Amino acid sequence: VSRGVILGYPDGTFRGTQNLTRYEAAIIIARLLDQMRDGETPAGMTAEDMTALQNAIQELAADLAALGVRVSDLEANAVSKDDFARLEARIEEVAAA
Amino acid sequence: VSRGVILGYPDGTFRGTQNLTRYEAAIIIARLLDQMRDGETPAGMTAEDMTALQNAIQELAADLAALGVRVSDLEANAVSKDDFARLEARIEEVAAA
Repeated sequence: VSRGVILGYPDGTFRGTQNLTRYEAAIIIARLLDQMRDGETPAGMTAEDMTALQNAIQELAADLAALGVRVSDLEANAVSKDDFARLEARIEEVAAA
Repeated sequence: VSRGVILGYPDGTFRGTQNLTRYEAAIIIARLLDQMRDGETPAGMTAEDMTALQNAIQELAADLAALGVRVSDLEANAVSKDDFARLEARIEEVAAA
């Protein structure tokens, strides 16, 4: 009666083989899109393999390790703190001749 | 002989169109589930897009940055350490009138 197909399914109109917009002929039933689909669908997959790229645990460790306070109210904070002098450098010295 | 279908495939019993438990009629062959399936399957996809939400690198940076020692044996530790006085404040002072 009506292929209908709306969710997880779709339809429109068809007849003489000829071709179709971004569809043409090519038996490729769902493949007509499923192909380019899976092709694109491999996006996540792509990133995924890379996200993997083995390095299991190692990656995490590296990331964590690379972690610090690399930055700086720090400096500002670290630099500032450093900024010192050997405790009261001059002060200390002054405090006894 | 027997559609069987057990792994990546399934079956039970069918006949007069009428309907079916959580299946009813609706030609929707695999779609009978594949639809609701993909629908649900989009779960990961959903989180995924959000996990993405662009912010590539930025998110990581932000997360890392937001990293600290935000917490506290710290306090306990930081607070404690702070807790100080300007080195030997009173002590220092005492040490010369």
